[PDB]
Amino acid sequence: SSVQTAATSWGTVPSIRVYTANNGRITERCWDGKGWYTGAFNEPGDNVSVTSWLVGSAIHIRVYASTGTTTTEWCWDGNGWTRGAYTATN
Amino acid sequence: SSVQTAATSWGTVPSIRVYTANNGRITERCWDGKGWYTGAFNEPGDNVSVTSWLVGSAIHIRVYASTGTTTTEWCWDGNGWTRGAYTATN
Amino acid sequence: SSVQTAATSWGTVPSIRVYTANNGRITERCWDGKGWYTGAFNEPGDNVSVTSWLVGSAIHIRVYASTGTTTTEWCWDGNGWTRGAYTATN
Ligand SMILES: CO[C@@H]1O[C@@H](C)[C@@H](O)[C@@H](O)[C@@H]1O
Ligand SMILES: CO[C@@H]1O[C@@H](C)[C@@H](O)[C@@H](O)[C@@H]1O
Ligand SMILES: CO[C@@H]1O[C@@H](C)[C@@H](O)[C@@H](O)[C@@H]1O
Ligand SMILES: CO[C@@H]1O[C@@H](C)[C@@H](O)[C@@H](O)[C@@H]1O
Ligand SMILES: CO[C@@H]1O[C@@H](C)[C@@H](O)[C@@H](O)[C@@H]1O
Ligand SMILES: CO[C@@H]1O[C@@H](C)[C@@H](O)[C@@H](O)[C@@H]1O
Repeated sequence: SSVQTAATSWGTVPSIRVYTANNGRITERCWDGKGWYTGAFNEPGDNVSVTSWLVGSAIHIRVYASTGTTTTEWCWDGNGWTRGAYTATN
Repeated sequence: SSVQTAATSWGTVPSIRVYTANNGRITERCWDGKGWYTGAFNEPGDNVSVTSWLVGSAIHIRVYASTGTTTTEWCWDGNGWTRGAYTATN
Repeated sequence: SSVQTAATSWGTVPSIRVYTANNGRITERCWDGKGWYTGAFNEPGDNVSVTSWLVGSAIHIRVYASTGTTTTEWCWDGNGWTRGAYTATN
């Protein structure tokens, strides 16, 4: 019985983000080339996946957090985390 | 407890695909910048992972669906989901 | 019971790596345009995630292997797999 992780990265430094689901909550550890630190992402979830893409130099991250049959999308677009439009019928 | 997801994205629109393993089957939700919709992917599996790459504007997706110790690779190369050559001796 | 996988890919051949957690071990299957073959990676873990990035033509891979509350990072930077600096307090 283990924590569950999801990871994404970008650029050539690189930056890395690792999300960990643990006892119903998801937190984030970050690397920007100069040591690991705790990130701002903090949301409910028993399961996590992540994807990200660059528009020029700007990173955009989408985290999919699931509890039961409900998946919530969280969005990073250079400012804060916001709730995304994702829905599903589970 | 919960469904298990995998996500991939491409381009700068972006396009996003989210695969959800729910009670033994994997389904797909799709974003191409204009609203979420249900994709054609539907395959059995308790666990899912995904990767994708672009060739110019053409997306290629590989979904790894697992039940027990058998992982089946499903391929999108523009022309419907086809069974891939992946094997593993788990 | 059912194994858990994580997948990454790079280039446009492409190269693909699929990591499978089974019976407390994470193993690796590899594709680079010929056949699937078993990779060198083999480490303890009940859960796995992965990310990778190119610097020029050189691939760098990070595998996050979790057992219980402990996530260990394994790093490929062209010459072998080495333990990474990642830490967390789960
Ligand atoms: C500067 O903010 C850091 O990087 C962003 C890309 C996000 O991962 C955020 O949660 C983190 O704290
Ligand atoms: C612009 O809309 C935001 O970004 C898209 C890429 C999707 O993640 C969508 O659900 C989200 O609300
Ligand atoms: C175009 O429609 C959507 O995009 C393809 C790339 C696949 O994800 C397919 O299953 C889905 O229906
Ligand atoms: C051409 O072969 C197809 O694409 C490769 C990139 C692999 O995913 C392989 O297993 C699949 O059958
Ligand atoms: C050349 O070595 C192969 O490719 C590397 C990028 C790693 O995936 C390694 O485990 C594998 O055996
Ligand atoms: C040089 O540092 C290595 O690469 C970084 C991108 C991180 O994965 C770090 O934990 C690892 O030790």
